[PDB]
Amino acid sequence: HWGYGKHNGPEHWHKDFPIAKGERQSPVDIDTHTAKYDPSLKPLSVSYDQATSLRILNNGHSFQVTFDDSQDKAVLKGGPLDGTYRLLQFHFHWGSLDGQGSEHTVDKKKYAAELHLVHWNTKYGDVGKAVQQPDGLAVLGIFLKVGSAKPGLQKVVDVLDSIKTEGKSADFTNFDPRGLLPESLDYWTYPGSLTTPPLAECVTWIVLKEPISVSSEQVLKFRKLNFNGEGEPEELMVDNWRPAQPLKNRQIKASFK
Ligand SMILES: CC1=CC(=O)NS(=O)(=O)O1
Ligand SMILES: CC1=CC(=O)NS(=O)(=O)O1
Ligand SMILES: CC1=CC(=O)NS(=O)(=O)O1
Ligand SMILES: [Zn+2]
Repeated sequence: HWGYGKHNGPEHWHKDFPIAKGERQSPVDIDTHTAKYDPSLKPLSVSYDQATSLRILNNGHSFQVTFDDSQDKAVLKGGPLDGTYRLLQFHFHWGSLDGQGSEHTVDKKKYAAELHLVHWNTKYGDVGKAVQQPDGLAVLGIFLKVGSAKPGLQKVVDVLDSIKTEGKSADFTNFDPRGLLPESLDYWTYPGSLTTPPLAECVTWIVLKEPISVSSEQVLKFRKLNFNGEGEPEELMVDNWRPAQPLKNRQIKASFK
């Protein structure tokens, strides 16, 4: 089974998931000087006021907070998107040290972590159908740097001890994902893929230019999670990021000059 170790990590994924070597794989390096400002790009519409969080879960590769997506409650629209995308879950990728952990990079710079808010296109009815479509998903990616604490992240960090190992979940109701957003919604966008198996090429990527700052104590608690299940040899959940993939025949567009 795939993971992030020496013998099952990203360099191995193509054997079970040959699309790993495909034409629109993610993440990528964002070369800021080559990204083209596109004046036709609309502002992002992030409508999270009625979000209903449900559970927080250690899924063996990250931890995720899952939302009620049976209704248009927390939706992404505008920007490069046509139609309405429902928020299903968010999760993070992070490093063993602050100098790595993000999946996307900016002029080769790695951030300490990266937040992914995963949304699916309501015209396909459910996320399983959406992942089979080139415009099925929209992922809002947000970089994390280490500095001041993010108060809106603390409720997440404080419950992680209850989902330390693979397969553990806990109630995580009444969490407001608006507390994870930076001030600016300036973004880069490009067509890409899921960054874990099945690596489906179904994602419109929307990567925010402005990172959020989190404290060293907050990211240190990420790094205490376990890849392993309870009772198994403890392998810290760190460096659960896929490296940048070839851009190939794609252009990254910027919403901002
Ligand atoms: C480092 C590592 C990565 C992973 O994903 N699973 S594992 O528990 O085998 O060890
Ligand atoms: C993931 C996790 C985070 C924490 O804060 N304490 S713990 O080491 O029990 O497990
Ligand atoms: C489901 C999914 C898997 C992952 O790890 N990152 S992502 O933003 O591509 O969305
Ligand atoms: Zn992700």
